[PDB]
Amino acid sequence: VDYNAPLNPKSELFLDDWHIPKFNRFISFTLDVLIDKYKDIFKDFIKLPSRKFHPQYYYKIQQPMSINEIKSRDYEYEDGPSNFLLDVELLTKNCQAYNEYDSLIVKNSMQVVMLIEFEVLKAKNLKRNYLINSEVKAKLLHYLNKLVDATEKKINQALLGASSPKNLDDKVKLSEPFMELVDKDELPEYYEIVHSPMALSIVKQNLEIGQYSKIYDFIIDMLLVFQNAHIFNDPSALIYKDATTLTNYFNYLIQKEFFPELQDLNERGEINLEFDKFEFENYLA
Repeated sequence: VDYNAPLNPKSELFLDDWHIPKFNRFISFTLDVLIDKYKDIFKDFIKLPSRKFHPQYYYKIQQPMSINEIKSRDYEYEDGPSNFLLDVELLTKNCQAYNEYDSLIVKNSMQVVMLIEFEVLKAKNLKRNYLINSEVKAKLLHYLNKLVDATEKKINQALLGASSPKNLDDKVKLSEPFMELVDKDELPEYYEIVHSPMALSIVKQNLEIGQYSKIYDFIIDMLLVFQNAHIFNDPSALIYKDATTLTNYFNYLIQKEFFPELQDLNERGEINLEFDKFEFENYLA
């Protein structure tokens, strides 16, 4: 287990210099909410495994970790955000080091980390977590369609420019297997493992009808679609690779095209950017 290596070294959670005010209060508040919401997923990660019954665990694992331990720690200092995230990621790193990779407990450990990091992502971005009004919805829809229509050639052109590989397919939509959920009767194990299923057709319908209140509500469901493929499938699987590619392309669209377009339009007085701040700082109390 490499503690210092982020699971995703290019995530904005690691690249951006962010801090949340009263971060300790944020952390315990947020973790408690998740524990209550996802009781079955989280229950195995609240306490460290007993020393008395787990000798080989404490042989194998250099930095034992639990949600209780994280809740007990201080993160209100410069490197706090990164240390918190790395402490959280130990929850799955240690589990993967100790148990069989395919195990339910390992898949659960990954979803614990994913759900925690989704809450951090929302909180880190209060400054730009605008209300989805008519204008914002229209723009999000275009970017969603751009992602859905993306081919290997287009994505690589966007991400790598002149450094893109040369052969690349410009026909097949990488989105295809993410559009619809698998039939529950054909693959019941999917629903036993993946606890919050999501598919791109569903996210699009949600956006079209106004089910997402704020930008990051939409963003998280999009990330959930791709991350669930990383949970269910082996890293060696082609779909796992495509999930990575689509995650990176989506993040590129949001950061490099979508948010800059909102800023340009706002500066030119062509868009209203507003907030619903309900519970933005609920953790402060």
